[PDB]
Amino acid sequence: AGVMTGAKFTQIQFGMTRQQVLDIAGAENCETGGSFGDSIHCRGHAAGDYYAYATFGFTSAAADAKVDSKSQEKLLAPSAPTLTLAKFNQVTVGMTRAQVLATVGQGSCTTWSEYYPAYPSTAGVTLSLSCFDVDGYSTGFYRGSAHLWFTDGVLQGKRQWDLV
Amino acid sequence: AEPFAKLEQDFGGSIGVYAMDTGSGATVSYRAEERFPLCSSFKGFLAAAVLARSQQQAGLLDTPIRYGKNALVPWSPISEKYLTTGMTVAELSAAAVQYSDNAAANLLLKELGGPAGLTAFMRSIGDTTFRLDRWELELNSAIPSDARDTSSPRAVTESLQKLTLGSALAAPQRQQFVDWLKGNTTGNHRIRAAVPADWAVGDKTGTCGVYGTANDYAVVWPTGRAPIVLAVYTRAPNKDDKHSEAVIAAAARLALEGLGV
Repeated sequence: AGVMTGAKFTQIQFGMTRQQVLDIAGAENCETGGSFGDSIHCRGHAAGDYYAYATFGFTSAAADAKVDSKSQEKLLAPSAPTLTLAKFNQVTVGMTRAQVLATVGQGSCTTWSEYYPAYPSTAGVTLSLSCFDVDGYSTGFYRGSAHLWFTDGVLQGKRQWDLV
Repeated sequence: AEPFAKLEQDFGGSIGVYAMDTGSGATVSYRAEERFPLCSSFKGFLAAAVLARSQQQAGLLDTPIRYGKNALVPWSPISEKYLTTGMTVAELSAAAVQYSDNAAANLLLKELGGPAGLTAFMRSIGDTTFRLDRWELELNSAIPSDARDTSSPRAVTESLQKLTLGSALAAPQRQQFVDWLKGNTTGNHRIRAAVPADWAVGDKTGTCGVYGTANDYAVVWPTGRAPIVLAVYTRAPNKDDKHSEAVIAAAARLALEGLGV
């Protein structure tokens, strides 16, 4: 069944148990404990100076705990990357997710992290998007990307690297 | 020598190697005085600098660091996950060394007075070559002939030996540094790929992502022999030349063969 993949990441749902996560990701791809505590971290192929990866957080250390957090880098590709430095500069704190997407491009972004601190409640949801310019998603070494972050669906801040 | 030249020709760039057998004193050297970009390999020395500072600042490693999302940068597997609770200086150091965590490395650089602070620590152990000039991710540009964020294979190896096997760190700190390098997760296709599976290795990798530029340095403990310390760095003339882990591992095999191991 191979390494961790975007397909597997998408198959995994908020609310799943530790065993359901391992069964989908492939236990040999995953680790827990150590630097990750009681989260489960799952590796794909080499990229950057590390690996494409997913990280799954759980409501507690309990065995019956549920997935309340999904993070990934380099597992999911943006469908149509059109972010530019100019579009980045038009994004403003206080924008909705919808407003941000219209500004940076509807297919420019993937979900870097999504966390529900009150799971199963969606109150206080925090979200990081990773957004890319036309050749920004690669190898794991991006040619112009941005991080856009939200709380309760409202943009809290933004940062970019190498945009033009 | 001839083998290194052939390997680097196939690669389409330049390879830098320096290896020392701490038992015999033998060495192997190819472009060992030339500058190569450090990339993320600077993070091992950063952890060592943090350890040295803890010798003069009680409780440093246990100090909790709080940060928000503005501190995040791509390739930050550990720090991204602990955002809501913060991480200790020790946890940041483990993440920077073993997972090449970017935001963790920046947080630690800030603790040490930035790139200049790290460079000053390296000067303090007698390394006159090492320079860190920028932060993650800008330090990865790897422009040919740019001296920013570079060292030489010999300087890397000499400093690595001082920190892991010599007296540059006090004993407890030195063991902690060794333990972190031994637990690195990013080096399986590099120096570790060049040696028998029963030899213990601690290493730190670097990968710039442009200009064929990547590297690895390591302390290797062959069965029944004194440790070997070595560094393998690569670079290439075109921005779109890709690095090759196999080339790093091959050069590592040549080095060990060169010391007769």
